[PDB]
Amino acid sequence: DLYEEVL
Amino acid sequence: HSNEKWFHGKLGGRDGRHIAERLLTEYCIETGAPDGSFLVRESETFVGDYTLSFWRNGKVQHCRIHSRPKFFLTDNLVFDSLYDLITHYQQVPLRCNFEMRLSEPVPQTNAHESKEWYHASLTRAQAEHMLMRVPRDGAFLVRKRNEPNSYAISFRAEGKIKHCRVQQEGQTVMLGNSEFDSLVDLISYYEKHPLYRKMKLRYPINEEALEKIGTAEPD
Repeated sequence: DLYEEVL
Repeated sequence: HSNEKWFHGKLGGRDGRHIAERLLTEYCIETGAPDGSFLVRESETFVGDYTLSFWRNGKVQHCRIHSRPKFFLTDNLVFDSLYDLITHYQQVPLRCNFEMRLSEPVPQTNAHESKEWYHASLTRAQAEHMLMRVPRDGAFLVRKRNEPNSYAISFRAEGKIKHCRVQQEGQTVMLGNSEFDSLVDLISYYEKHPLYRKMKLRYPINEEALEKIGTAEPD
């Protein structure tokens, strides 16, 4: 995945 | 009136009536908005005047607001400002050959377009090029993506450039599982709370910013 996950 | 939720300014030139109808339809069908939900825009037929557009059971109605500082719907009731005209018609209904009391303002979803951190045309490679010339963690920009209603926050963290996808989902914006009213609200939240690890959005990056706090070539 090219984009970071935000939680 | 400029910072009011309901003031949309110039929409689009003469396509503003259709844009206002679309904006009201989108807000009203999405949120289950009541009749009288409205916005004010610059008139495209009567230059210098304003147009009040409001919701009426699935149909959008438009009313001319004369600006001579004298603001008015009817030659009988004149106001000093647009705020006073709107506030008065939120408590007392306006009449036509139906009666309508103004209710909830339809806010703008596009206030980000004037922000120093926003780029309407910027590639993933283009953002990485600009951010590699700013040797500060927390340097960031927001760029429009190729999908409609999609954006990316490009930021500098741990010496590298990372990207986050932001989706405009109707009348709100989503960043993972977090929800905000708008892209401006999302960015203002992540300037005070970490977006990635302990990194907050600290340094808004545009061309003006690069000549001041940037290097000539990337790292």
